[PDB]
Amino acid sequence: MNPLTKVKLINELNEREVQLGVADKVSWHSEYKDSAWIFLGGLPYELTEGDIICVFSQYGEIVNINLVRDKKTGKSKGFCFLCYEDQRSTILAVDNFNGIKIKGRTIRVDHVSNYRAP
Amino acid sequence: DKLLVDVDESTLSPEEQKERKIMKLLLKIKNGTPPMRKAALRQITDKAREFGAGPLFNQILPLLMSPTLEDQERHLLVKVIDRILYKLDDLVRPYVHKILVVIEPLLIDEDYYARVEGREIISNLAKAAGLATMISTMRPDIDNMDEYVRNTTARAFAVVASALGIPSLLPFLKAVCKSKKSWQARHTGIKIVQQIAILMGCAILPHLRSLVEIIEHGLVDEQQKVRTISALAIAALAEAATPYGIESFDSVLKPLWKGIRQHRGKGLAAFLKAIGYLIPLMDAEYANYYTREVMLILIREFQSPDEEMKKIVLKVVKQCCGTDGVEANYIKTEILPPFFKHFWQHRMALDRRNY
Amino acid sequence: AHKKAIRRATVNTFGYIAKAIGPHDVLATLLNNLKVQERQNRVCTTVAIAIVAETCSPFTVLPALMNEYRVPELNVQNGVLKSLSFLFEYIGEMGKDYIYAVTPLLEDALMDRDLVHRQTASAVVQHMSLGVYGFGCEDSLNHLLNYVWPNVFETSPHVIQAVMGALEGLRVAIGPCRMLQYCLQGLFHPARKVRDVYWKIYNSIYIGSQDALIAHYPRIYNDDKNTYIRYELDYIL
Amino acid sequence: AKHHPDLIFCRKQAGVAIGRLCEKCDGKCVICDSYVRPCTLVRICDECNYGSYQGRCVICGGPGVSDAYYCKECTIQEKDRDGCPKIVNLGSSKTDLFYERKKYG
Amino acid sequence: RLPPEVNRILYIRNLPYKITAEEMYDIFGKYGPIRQIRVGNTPETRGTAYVVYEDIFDAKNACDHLSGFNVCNRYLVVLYYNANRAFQKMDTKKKEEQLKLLKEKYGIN
Amino acid sequence: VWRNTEDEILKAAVMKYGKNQWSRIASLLHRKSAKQCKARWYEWLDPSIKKTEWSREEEEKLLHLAKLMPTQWRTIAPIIGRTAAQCLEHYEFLLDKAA
Amino acid sequence: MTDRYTIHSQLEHLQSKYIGTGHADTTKWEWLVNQHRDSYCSYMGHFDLLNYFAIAENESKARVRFNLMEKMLQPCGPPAD
Amino acid sequence: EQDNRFSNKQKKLLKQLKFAECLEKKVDMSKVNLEVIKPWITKRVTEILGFEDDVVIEFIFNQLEVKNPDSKMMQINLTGFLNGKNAREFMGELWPLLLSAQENIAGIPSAFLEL
Amino acid sequence: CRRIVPGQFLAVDPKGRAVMISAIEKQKLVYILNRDAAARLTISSPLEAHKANTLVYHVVGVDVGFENPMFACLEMDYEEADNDPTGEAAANTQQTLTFYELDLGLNHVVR
RNA sequence: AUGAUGUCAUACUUAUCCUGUCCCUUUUUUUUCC
Ligand SMILES: [Zn+2]
Ligand SMILES: [Zn+2]
Ligand SMILES: [Zn+2]
Repeated sequence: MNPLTKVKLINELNEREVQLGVADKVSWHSEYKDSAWIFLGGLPYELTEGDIICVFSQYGEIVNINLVRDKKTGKSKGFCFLCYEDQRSTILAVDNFNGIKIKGRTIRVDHVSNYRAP
Repeated sequence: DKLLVDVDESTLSPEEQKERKIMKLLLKIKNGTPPMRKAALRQITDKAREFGAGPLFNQILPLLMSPTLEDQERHLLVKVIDRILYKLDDLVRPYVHKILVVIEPLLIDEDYYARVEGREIISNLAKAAGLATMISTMRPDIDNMDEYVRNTTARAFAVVASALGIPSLLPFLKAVCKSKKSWQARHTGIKIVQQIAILMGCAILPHLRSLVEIIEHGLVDEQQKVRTISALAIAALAEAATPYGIESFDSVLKPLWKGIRQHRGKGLAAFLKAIGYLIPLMDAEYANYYTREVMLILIREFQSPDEEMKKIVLKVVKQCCGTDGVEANYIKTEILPPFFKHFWQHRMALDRRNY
Repeated sequence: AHKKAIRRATVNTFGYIAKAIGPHDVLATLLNNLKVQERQNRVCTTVAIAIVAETCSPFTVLPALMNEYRVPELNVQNGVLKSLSFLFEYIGEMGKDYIYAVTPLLEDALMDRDLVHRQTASAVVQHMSLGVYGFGCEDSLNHLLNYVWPNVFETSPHVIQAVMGALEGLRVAIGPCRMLQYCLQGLFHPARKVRDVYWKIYNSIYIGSQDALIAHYPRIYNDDKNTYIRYELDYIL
Repeated sequence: AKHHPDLIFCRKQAGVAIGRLCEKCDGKCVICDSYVRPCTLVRICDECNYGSYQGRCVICGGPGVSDAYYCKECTIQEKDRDGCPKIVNLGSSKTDLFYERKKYG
Repeated sequence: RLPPEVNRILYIRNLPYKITAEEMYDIFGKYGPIRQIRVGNTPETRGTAYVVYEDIFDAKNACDHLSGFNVCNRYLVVLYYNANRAFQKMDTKKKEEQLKLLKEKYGIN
Repeated sequence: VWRNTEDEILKAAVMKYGKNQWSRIASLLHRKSAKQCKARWYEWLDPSIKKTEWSREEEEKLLHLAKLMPTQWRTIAPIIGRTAAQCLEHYEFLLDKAA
Repeated sequence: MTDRYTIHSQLEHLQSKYIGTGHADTTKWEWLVNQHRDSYCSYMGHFDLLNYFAIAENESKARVRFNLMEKMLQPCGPPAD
Repeated sequence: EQDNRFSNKQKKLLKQLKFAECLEKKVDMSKVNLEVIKPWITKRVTEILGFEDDVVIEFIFNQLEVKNPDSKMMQINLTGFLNGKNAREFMGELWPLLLSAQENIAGIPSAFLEL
Repeated sequence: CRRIVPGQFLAVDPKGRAVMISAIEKQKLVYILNRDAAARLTISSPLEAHKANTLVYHVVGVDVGFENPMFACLEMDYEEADNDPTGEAAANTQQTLTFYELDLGLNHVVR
């Protein structure tokens, strides 16, 4: 199923969690106390790291960023990884940015378990 | 608005306009007490042929197009459209495409009863208007640009094929799937076949060979979306035609097993769903070899984060590693640890199906 | 109670206490139901009376019911008719004893002006004939069929469908030779409302017992260009 | 059933899979729509037992809880030989009651 | 920011009979450019008006503002139009030729 | 509104029971309230309600009064012997045929 | 109108489901021929009526069965129109 | 199949239709070569409908493939796409052409033999 | 002894896999018989071979080694002879032997 | 010795109702990088 449905997934997941009113320590985020890396997908093929960091600083400082562009033509592949300073910031970003429309392209945001350093 | 002003019926010399006036009893149907509803509904059922299609639909369909339709109002209007459809039998032939253009959304909607209604009435309309009418009318939607209508068409087609029996409609399909103008046509053809299998199920066995012939030509095509959707088709077929029919699929296996090693991302997910369903249809020896092969790839993907990746591997594990012809400790050692580490997470629970 | 399990259990308990004590006390109170709110029910009271009469053998109640049939109020006449229907369905084979008693009642219903009495009387005959299957009580079933038959021209779906049911019950209990003799003269009537009704009946027969009908068709004389008589049937030995 | 004439049955060839009824509907015959003297078992069409529908209330559509039987009458007149009695139309009643529900509460 | 039912097509009731189209063009004129205006003719339509702005924005402005206007001792009914059906074919001929004009005109293909 | 059957039952009930116990009366018909029975009886049913067309003199009086005592119909209607409903609609009718 | 054509569809379908039922315009010919054909299948069925004919004539039960099944094709002369 | 309240529009149209004249000589396809015939059909329809319609083409082709095609059914099934009268025409010109190729020894029709 | 309800002709296929039971008109059924775990006998659900307007003079199984089972039933088709007001199609209508065949793969029965 | 049409209400029939349930709606510019 095409990825915008995979944004629908995470947003439904959040709202269901609030719907059952479940406590934060057992909130689905809790399984990643061990990661400051969050995946961005669906970025337009134009955004560079300047704009990405600028916008996503809104919840903290960024330790690292890796934007996978195709090396042969250098051009952005439209998805990236982001290492925030403190897990809580990534929780906030996953909550708030999952589904924002940038240049028409609705970007999807998520946790990352085992970020691979390339 | 007409009902606001008043004028005498004789002065309403356009006796068809008289008909329209009295037809705006529709409002009584829409809003009104239960007795108003019942009396109006009888009125219209029995004066149906007296009224005739043209007026009826020309004054119904605008309603159904209303943005401000609530639920009751809608199901009421579909009730009527159904009853008048049962009276006017042929007279609808000019009005089919209109009827679909409005009903189609009921096919894709989160209400359950709305889906079942819309589906049933398209069946009835397909039975009423003759096949050739349906075909000729809703062909041009196959190619239509906006995917919304392509998708909803494919679903409708599957319904009508259930109504009028596959072997009738099969040649039209064969044409569509091997269309050459643009590939969206082919994609929608293959989608039709998927939805048939999903809907009718085991009523398919006597045609399984013909279907698979229709659809496999997309298994190898260089376009990417057609390959994925084709694999999903094959998987739907199999899950319907459980244990049987494997001699008909035999032609298609190798391309599956070819693509499975060397695909990445999406195509991998699809081809995995297909081979998953195929395995039980196989015979314990052929299948045991095939199995122990696939479980290699399978292992590799438990840790993938992509959602449908996870879901597909769930269902597959169920089938392959739930087969009669496998062994305890193999599973116990190589499958169980990663399975329970990865899949038992609170994010799963909060989802509905994954549960 | 707007639920059905409740009403169900209620009726079953009425049976139980009838067994506990004795039919007469409970039957008298149950009969005192004119209970205007007709369905949602006094109907369930009808079922209750049936179970009463069944559990303590209907010697006892049948005179009480046939008595109540006099009280000139409509819904209670119809109450006794329904209760009869259920009675015979429930007790089954034992009707071979009470059918002689009951008939002159049913006669009285089948010969009166309104559809509710005819529709409910026809249900009774259906069940009764299905219970008496094979016991030799056919003369009275045949007489009840003679009163039932004329309603066959009717319009209100509930009565037309009750009548058709009754007719197929009577088919299994009288034989198809009888129903065929009743159904002949109108297979080819000049009307078309009748020809509709008659061919509907004659199908409902022919579907069942289309084998028995072999030795029953009338003998039909052959014309110039065909041969309509079966001679193999009178090969004399 | 005998009560809503707008209802339809599958009417294909019977099979070997027995039929089951919801706890809600249970206790009755399927056709004569009575509540007594169960004699013989129901059997259903292959399709009407395919798929998720393994073990569903023939009538109510819900969960299978018990077996479905035939009254003595229906088996005496052999109405029990018409194949799947599986009702392949949901019917107006369930729809309308659910809709009025969603409206009210 | 627009509720997508808003349109440059407005539907107006409670119209004084035999008002001057001049008067009316002014009324709706303070709001924006008028692509066109039509009034009913038959006694049923006589007194109702379909008014078409050339811009969705002046459209919404008007519909929200003049709504309930007191003209000639009566309040004016305004509404958004549901242009949900059609009454004629689209004239393949003229469409095709004007598009041929466009294609050869800007040498596209 | 009222249907002729409820109407007749009202006539009989009143002539039996007297004008003073409307509770018993309204208890009789379903979907009818004691207040409504009282109102209907005094408004339409009771025999003293004179049911004919307006004389010229009656319309003179009506018009003159409704000019004298604006909008007070329950004050006027006794003075010309009809109900507030009669006086009201009929004055409306005169006013419309005039304009 | 509606009655005629819905009952017509119901009778045509019920008939194509059960060979030999009738409908309000069944003609003498079809009635009589369905009634023969059933007599024939039933003689071949009841093991005994076969013995009766195979003794009344002097043929043997195989030849008798064969002649019955020969006739079941057009037993009452050729059709009427 | 399931319902007897809706009328089989196959039988209905087969009754009330106006057919062509020579559609009754049975025709098999084994006696025939096809890929000779096709371009005739191609150009013919491309003319009638004034553009190219791959799905209509393949529709006729697949209709033609079984050992015995039904000219009545193919007439009907085309009536939708064509003018309806153009249907009976196009049939009244094909069906004999199949007759020609089928009486031929090679399986090839006569007008395309002269051509 | 009905006309279209099976039971008269009975045939079986030599290697034991399938029995077919046929009426004198319009209906034929096929059941498959398979030994179970305890090697007790087990019977499938019926397949179906209906074909309108067709008498059947005799049905018999054909012997093939463990391939699809075939039953080979004499026949005749009276449908057109019904509509020959002249009386021709009563003659010049000769009976057609027609091998039906089970299809173990697809689980149905094809002529 | 009653036709039909009637936005004419009341009776009346159906052991019909009044709890059943939402599970394959997931649809789009391939895109989770050693
Ligand atoms: Zn029953
Ligand atoms: Zn079934
Ligand atoms: Zn149930």
